[PDB]
Amino acid sequence: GAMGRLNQRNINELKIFVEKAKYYSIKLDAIYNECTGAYNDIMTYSEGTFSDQSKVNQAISIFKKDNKIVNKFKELEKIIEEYKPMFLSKLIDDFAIELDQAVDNDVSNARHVADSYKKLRKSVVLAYIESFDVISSKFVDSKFVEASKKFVNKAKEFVEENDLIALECIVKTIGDMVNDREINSRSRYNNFYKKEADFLGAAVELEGAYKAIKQTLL
Amino acid sequence: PCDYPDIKHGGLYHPVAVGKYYSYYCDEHFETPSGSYWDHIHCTQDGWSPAVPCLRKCYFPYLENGYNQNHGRKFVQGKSIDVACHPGYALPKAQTTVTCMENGWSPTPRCIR
Ligand SMILES: [Zn+2]
Repeated sequence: GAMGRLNQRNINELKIFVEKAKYYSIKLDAIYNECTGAYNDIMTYSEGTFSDQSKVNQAISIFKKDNKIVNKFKELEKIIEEYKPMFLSKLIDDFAIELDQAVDNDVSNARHVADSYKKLRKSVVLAYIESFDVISSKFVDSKFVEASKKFVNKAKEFVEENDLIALECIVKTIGDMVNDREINSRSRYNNFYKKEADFLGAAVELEGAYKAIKQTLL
Repeated sequence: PCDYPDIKHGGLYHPVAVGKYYSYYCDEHFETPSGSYWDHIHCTQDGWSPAVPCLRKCYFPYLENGYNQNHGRKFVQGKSIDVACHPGYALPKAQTTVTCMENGWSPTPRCIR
């Protein structure tokens, strides 16, 4: 009865998180689309066959232009800073410097920028799962902590296969849960991504625990 | 009958009359109708005989989240290629065909989200 009051605080501190981070996949997709050209050119000409330094330089220009991509990364930290202080702050600051010191015509330099971007992007996705993790961890319903552990674990495997697809699925699935919307276990990518099915299974188990808690407060 | 020629995207090695010819080169990212770095420009009946003297070459890029069998392959102005992306990603404006053109690929090949 004074347990209900606490289960509600949990459910609430989760709904807040989900609402504040609601647009996370949508903003990372935005970043991805604006950069996929540059990272493509850099990987194309870091392969030892031929090189277009103009291209490999326009690639670098798109990353640094108006310190915007970096800024769009800072926006995503701001959302998760509450839950997981200075996960990303180190790697964003590191990535901004690498772009400043980015030397013209050095291809090994570019390719380091591309690899760093590609890491910083994954890190941003992982920080959503880490923020979920620290919140579900503090839940007094133990069945939910068990489900939440398993969900975090299967979530991270999905990220290592593909970070943007894992994230859009994780955001859609938890957004469904806290909005009392049925979770579909059937794949949304024709089973191309191998980690989806088991993550969706963890998501169903967590629905069950969540749905069990809510009935305590009726 | 054939006044000074300008090799768009190239130049001459160094008014004119029919029968005369000049040797010409193509800039780094272009080649000749024969596939070579150089060739003759010929004063003819219908102007200079290589109408379009230098033709662009396109290398198909690695595509993050794409089917990449074709990455590295070289194409020449006028040549097209079937692009396809992993589920979740796609070529923009629901297109499926990219074409090598004077200024390069059109549209640009990328798998977006
Ligand atoms: Zn390769």
